[PDB]
Amino acid sequence: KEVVVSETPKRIKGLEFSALSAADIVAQSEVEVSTRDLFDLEKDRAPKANGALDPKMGVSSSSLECATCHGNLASCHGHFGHLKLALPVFHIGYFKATIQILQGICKNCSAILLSETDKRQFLHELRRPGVDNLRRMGILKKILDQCKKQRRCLHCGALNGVVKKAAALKIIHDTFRWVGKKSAPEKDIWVGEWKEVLAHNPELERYVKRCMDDLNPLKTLNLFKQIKSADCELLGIDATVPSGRPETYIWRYLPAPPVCIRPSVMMQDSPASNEDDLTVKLTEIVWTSSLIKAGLDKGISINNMMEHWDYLQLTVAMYINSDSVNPKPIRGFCQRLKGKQGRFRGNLSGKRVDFSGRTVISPDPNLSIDEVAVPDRVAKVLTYPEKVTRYNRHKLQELIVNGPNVHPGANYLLKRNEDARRNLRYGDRMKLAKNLQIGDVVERHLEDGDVVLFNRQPSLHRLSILSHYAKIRPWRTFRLNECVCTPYNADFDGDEMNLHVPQTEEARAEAINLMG
Amino acid sequence: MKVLEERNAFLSDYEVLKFLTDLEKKHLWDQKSLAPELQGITRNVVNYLSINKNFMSDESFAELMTKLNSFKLFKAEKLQIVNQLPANMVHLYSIVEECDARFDEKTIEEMLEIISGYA
Amino acid sequence: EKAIPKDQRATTPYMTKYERARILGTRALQISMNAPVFVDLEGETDPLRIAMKELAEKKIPLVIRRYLPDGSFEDWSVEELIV
Amino acid sequence: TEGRSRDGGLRLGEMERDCVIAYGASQLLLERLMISSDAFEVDVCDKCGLMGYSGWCTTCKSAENIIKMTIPYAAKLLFQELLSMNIAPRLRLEDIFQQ
Amino acid sequence: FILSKIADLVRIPPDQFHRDTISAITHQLNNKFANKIIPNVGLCITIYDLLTVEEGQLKPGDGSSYINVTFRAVVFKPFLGEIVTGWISKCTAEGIKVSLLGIFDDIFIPQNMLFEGCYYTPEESAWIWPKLYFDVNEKIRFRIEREVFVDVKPKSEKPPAYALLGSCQTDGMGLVSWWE
Amino acid sequence: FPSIPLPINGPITNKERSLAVKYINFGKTVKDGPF
Amino acid sequence: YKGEVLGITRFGLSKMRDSVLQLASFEKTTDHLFDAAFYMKKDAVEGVSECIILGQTMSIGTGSFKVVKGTNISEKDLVPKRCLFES
Amino acid sequence: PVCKNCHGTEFERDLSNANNDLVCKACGVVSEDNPIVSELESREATLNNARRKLRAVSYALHIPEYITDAAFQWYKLALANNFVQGRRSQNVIASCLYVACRKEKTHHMLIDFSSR
Amino acid sequence: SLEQRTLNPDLFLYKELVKAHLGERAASVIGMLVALGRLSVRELVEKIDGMDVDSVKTTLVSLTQLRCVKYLQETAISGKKTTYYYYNEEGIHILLYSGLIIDEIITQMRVNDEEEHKQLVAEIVQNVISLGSLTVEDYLSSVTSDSMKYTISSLFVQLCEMGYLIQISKLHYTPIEDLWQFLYEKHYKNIPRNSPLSDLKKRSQAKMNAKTDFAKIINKPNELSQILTVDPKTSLRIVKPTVSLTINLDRFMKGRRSKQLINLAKTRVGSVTAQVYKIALRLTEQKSPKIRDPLTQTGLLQDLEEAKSFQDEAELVEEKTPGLTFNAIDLARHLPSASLINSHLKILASSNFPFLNETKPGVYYVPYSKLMPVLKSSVYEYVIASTLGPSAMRLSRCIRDNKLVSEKIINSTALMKEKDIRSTLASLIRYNSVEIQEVPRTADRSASRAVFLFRCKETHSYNFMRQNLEWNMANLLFKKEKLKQENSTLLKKANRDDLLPSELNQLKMVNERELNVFARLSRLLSLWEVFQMA
Ligand SMILES: [Zn+2]
Ligand SMILES: [Zn+2]
Ligand SMILES: [Zn+2]
Ligand SMILES: [Zn+2]
Repeated sequence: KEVVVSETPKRIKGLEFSALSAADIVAQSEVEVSTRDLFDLEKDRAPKANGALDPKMGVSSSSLECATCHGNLASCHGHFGHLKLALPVFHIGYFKATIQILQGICKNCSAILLSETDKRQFLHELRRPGVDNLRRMGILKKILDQCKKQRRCLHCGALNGVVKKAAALKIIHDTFRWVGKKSAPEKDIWVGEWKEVLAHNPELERYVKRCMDDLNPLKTLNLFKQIKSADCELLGIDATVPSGRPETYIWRYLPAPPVCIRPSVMMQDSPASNEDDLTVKLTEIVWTSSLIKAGLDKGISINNMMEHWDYLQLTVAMYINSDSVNPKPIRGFCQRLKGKQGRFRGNLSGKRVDFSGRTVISPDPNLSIDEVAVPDRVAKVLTYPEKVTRYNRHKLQELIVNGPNVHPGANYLLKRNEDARRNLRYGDRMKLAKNLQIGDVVERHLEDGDVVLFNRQPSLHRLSILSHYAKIRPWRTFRLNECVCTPYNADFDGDEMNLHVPQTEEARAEAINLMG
Repeated sequence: MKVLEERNAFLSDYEVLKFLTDLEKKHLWDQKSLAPELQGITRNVVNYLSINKNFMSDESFAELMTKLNSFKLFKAEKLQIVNQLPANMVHLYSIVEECDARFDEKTIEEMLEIISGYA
Repeated sequence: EKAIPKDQRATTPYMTKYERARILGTRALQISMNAPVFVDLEGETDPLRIAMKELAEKKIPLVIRRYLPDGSFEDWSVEELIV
Repeated sequence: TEGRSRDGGLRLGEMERDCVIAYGASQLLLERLMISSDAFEVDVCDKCGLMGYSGWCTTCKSAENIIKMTIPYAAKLLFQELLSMNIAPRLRLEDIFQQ
Repeated sequence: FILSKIADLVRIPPDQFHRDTISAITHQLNNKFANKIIPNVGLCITIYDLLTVEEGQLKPGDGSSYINVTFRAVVFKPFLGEIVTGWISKCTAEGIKVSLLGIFDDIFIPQNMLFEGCYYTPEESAWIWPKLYFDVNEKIRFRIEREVFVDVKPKSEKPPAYALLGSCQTDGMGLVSWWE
Repeated sequence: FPSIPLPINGPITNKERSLAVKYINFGKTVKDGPF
Repeated sequence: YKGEVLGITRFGLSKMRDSVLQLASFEKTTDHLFDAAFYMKKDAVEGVSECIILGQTMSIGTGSFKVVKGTNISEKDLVPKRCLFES
Repeated sequence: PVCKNCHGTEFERDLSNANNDLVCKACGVVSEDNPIVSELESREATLNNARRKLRAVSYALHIPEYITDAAFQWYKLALANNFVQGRRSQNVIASCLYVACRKEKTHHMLIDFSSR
Repeated sequence: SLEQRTLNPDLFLYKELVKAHLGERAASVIGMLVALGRLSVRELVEKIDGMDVDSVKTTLVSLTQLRCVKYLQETAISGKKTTYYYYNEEGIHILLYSGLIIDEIITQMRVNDEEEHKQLVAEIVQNVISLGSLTVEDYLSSVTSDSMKYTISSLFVQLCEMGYLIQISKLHYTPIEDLWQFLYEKHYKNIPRNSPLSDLKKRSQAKMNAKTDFAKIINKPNELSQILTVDPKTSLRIVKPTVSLTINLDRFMKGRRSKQLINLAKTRVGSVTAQVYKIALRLTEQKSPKIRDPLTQTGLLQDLEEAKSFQDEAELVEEKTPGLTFNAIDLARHLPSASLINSHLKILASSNFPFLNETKPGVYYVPYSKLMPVLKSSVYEYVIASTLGPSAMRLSRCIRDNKLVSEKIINSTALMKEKDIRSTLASLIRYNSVEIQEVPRTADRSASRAVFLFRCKETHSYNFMRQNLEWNMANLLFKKEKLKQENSTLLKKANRDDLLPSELNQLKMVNERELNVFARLSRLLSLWEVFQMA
């Protein structure tokens, strides 16, 4: 029930980007993968305890069941997991976008290297309604140079030099910029601090000039934790949003993607599955962060655990993008989204279609322009959905009794109450032919007069694709008329092409009146 | 789906039967075809409210109701006493508040013969 | 920003290529959805072919709303255009 | 699946994709790129708009503001893989009608 | 018995083009709204009339014509003290299951404004009275204080949609034949 | 679920018990006043 | 049309038109998306290479206008049935 | 496994027209469309060495590997049944070979083991 | 509650203060100014949504009266007058320290006993600022026509001339930097062209004129020469009745600083000298060096030749101020014995904590500039010993005096075993009392081929502490309002009467537990306010 439901269809006005917070990672996750090993020694069919291809994280097989949403393979849309690091590391993708925002702040009070009336001028060029991304990123070049042309901060006067890379994937801040004025309190304490260790082990005297303060992810997170929200708009970040802190721009937590993205493919070279590189890189992540978590708790050497945390720093910097291996190389996220026909060209821009067929082409004078002659053997393969009306009822009642053995028949059907389809070669047809509820769709074969397009594989221009009429012919090749070879620049020397068929009614009309 | 006004107007219970009997009329001979889901519900509105009235002209209904709402401002109870225990004043004692200390005249007997004359 | 009547009707009076390809695409699937026809059909199938014949007598019960790029309306009945 | 022994289904590539817009056809371009190939139905949440599963939101767990629509499956995996690293594709909707 | 001006969009399949404009709009809004509760408003039974109608727009993927339309419908919202001479067909041992027969039966009203000798007797009676008894299938007077409208769906009968608050505080409450 | 509390966990002393009454009437003047 | 000579290169497309998922279809993908998600940008979808990824109506060609069904009705039968408001 | 109309238990994959659909012969309703093709450590270490030793003399005596693979499970159960402790490691596995040599009914004797 | 513990700077503290005790519509707008910085109304309504443009001004006058924001007017040559609106950070601290002022009136005005204004003088603070501003005509025009008002009116000149009742003006309601600009431009337009020599010094010629103007104009509200009316009839002395005044935080925060210092004495001496120190501490409270240092807030603090001058003169002011250098002779008459006044003060110079340590012989005074850094170093090391192990207290002091400590000398200087210090040091990197210094002995800074060096870094340790406590304040404030959400139907019944016998139990157990919240917050707020001495 006695309750109404009503919802309009909707449209997309435009996607917008963000980086979600580390509290959102556990907010959308439901499982946790603390343990390491994928296959328990129960010798079961799906041995997965906690930290593996988890059955309520998703499903990567046809014989299993996704315990969260439901289903075997089609109902599951995948569900997310999460990780918890022992201590955070940098983000490899934002590694450029975290060092540019480090050059602007102070290194002691963590305030933007600007004066009060100066920064009030800069955001005035943000508040006007005319701002493009051309000039948004243009005026942000000036805000960084003024902070880099400003040596000492405003809140505690601390001198700040320059920070840049150490070429692994770590950055150092060159804090000392003296011209001739060595009489600075920080430098005098610096030699006063350094002289205490010169008494012991004085062989490090050639290492004094190279010695310099570093910025590990554990210092920089609390450095990013002090800086306020009122001044975020000057350096790229916006306020008023939950994830608007810069604290969420290095890896502290990591989500686990569903197993649909990383399918457990069975190559059938053995009864074992060739498990992909996506899981075993993730498996080394949770194993390394486990021993570092337990290592400092039990108590191990600093010089021992620092290379583990640096190995884990390089580990996450490979799971996303494998360019930073600095050596058969592992495939990563970046290593498959770009490239020649990895994505975006063979998966997004150019896809693969159903209802096609590729044989050779053959000349014929006797058929007309605008019509391709159709081989009959593929005419009983490629079909077309046809809704029933009172106008075509007598024809479709005659058509359905032919079946998929003579040419002018059907292959399948879909009744208005039926859900998926019904086959025609199984079961009685004539008793099934007598009912024919008008509100449904039938699946007839092709015939003369239908709308078929045709292409050339070297597509030089727009006239490399044209839509034609049809006529079924009892031979095994594509017969075309003599004039139409010129735009296809074809030669009948052993080449071949495919033909496509649309399966709506508005495309059946649109192909004639635009590419006829 | 946007509700513009929740309480747009008020309508008497006569038109609850009057317009709906016209909807029962052009309705494929209801109630006598013995020899959707909505048509049972609409008829359940027809039969239940009419029996309480039974067990007519709207011009007669308007004349007595114009005499009923003699109040200064608080009148809204003049619509609810149309089918709620007619010819009874101990029920009118329980309908509207502070009328036991305000109606102590021949009005409540004048309202009695209107309500009893309706039944 | 609103409806613009026939006084300020300052575009082409002509049924374009994209118009005639659009109205046939939106007509013929309604014929498959059991819409009643308006033309004296013969014994005839392929609801596109009855739809292109209905165009000959201009018996389409539709109207096209041309949008101006400043967000302005402009209406055109399907009989008003010629081809 | 690419391959004649792999039961075929041929790639309509990008160089052929641009010629359709050169005809200006706007519906079989939609039909032959997701309807004939890659149709998939996703329910999406409205506010903090990301996908959910069969009937849930699981990011504001009330499962009320849910919009039934459809996308390419190849688009469905697209903003799932970029969600694996710290990228939030915040989705914003309008109705088609009432211009 | 009161009107509620609302707005909504409506669809039509292309096979009802033989019918005129309004009578198909009436039909397609009926089975959407027939005996349906509204979130936080009430239960509109029948569309009363049509206020204004706009022009039919088309989805390019569907081909049908979709129309937004504003109108009001009839809905009963009696009063917050309204006398209702309803019936009953159920009794339980913690309150009373006063439900108006014929229309809706999702109503449990308590007895929270009565005297102190009120309990349950499992001998056909509500309780023993200090007084002609009342039973099912008869005109029983009961009024209304409050109502509770919630719209929650906690996925993981007591329908919490349309629930009313009633009492029997004064005399004559329990049977209309106690008076008149 | 988290460990290591702060060491300020004490029953309230009458030296500051009247001090805590000065808060609850303070907002009662403001909220029940104009705003 | 934007004031300056600029190529059709990576350097030439970073200033001509900025639309981040269309730029994902070009050579360098990852460098265009992090800084965009760092800036938390907002682009409406109107590109012909943009509408095909999401799968909605392309705005060019025969998808510019939209089709309206005439309702062939007026106010001559759109009167209320309101009667006996209060008496 | 169960139809929704006839509830049949027999399903037949039709490959006549290269659609590879799943359908029963009783009523003819399809089951599924668009098929989705699949495109201790000390106990571990003491068998990793024992794996090397099984492979050693099998290369010497030209033993085909479906015995050496089969003989490892004969060693695996007696590993659990405490047969290995105390006895010499070289002695026990050569006895484990001749079990599978006898079960496979080969020409291989027993003194060919002990002479090496 | 992992949602709350992540996304919250001091904005989650500042938004909830007006969400605690005020209407709801102002908690939205106060979050906008802190997040965005500064903005006028003409761009405010574009940022928020759900509040009309005059409903903004209807909301904005609420915290205008309570002095919770501070405005600035700037007009353009082409445009009209634009009123940029800033945030007030100290007017909202009044809502934080709201109860503590009532315990400050009593503990500092001890001349009276068993008075009949004990209930009244606790209400005047609730009268002076819960209304917002306050003038003399507001309380005399109350329901009491006289009721001995002349006793009460003469009671407040005792209560105003001790301080923290400074007449409000534009200076209290405008921030510190937007005043300094146009007065520096006033002195700069006082020096025109036709002085071309040393033009870098001529830019500073207005700046020397700005320094004397800054101390002058900040003393104008502190100037007590015009806050009083000498009345020839019916009285002897009275404040001027046409004075609009509120509280001043300055003497309270110096007075709150004064209570903080003596708590070190009770740790560092017994019960006799701490009682001796308490009396002489009180006399210097009304005229004390400023805690917030308005000179150092925003200005030429980037260059050390000016940044030194903010304490070179300030030490000379604190040394050469007459109103604190007591003779140690007047102390005996204030104690309820000049040898014992000198003998019990001799322990104050003998300790290595510089209070009453340096002086001219015969006169005695407590230094300030070299004392408050020792108090901040003292309490946090004790907090390390309080909430975690005392072995870290040994290690915090070991790295403190030993600059650039190594991993070998840490077992040479401090004496513990090897396995326990890993279980103690590793929690101090997590909480940032220790830091890391690396020496690259191989190429490209190899992590395994490197040894690691430590540091105290006496600035970053205390910045982490401040926001750790600013969140913990609002975390307990978050558990206040949520308890008022449930059980609200009988708290509404608890406010409609001015009686179910079992319902009253569910009102007391919720009321005893929130009584612990204010007490722990008062214990918490004292630990945080030590580190605002910057
Ligand atoms: Zn699931
Ligand atoms: Zn600094
Ligand atoms: Zn959402
Ligand atoms: Zn079956």
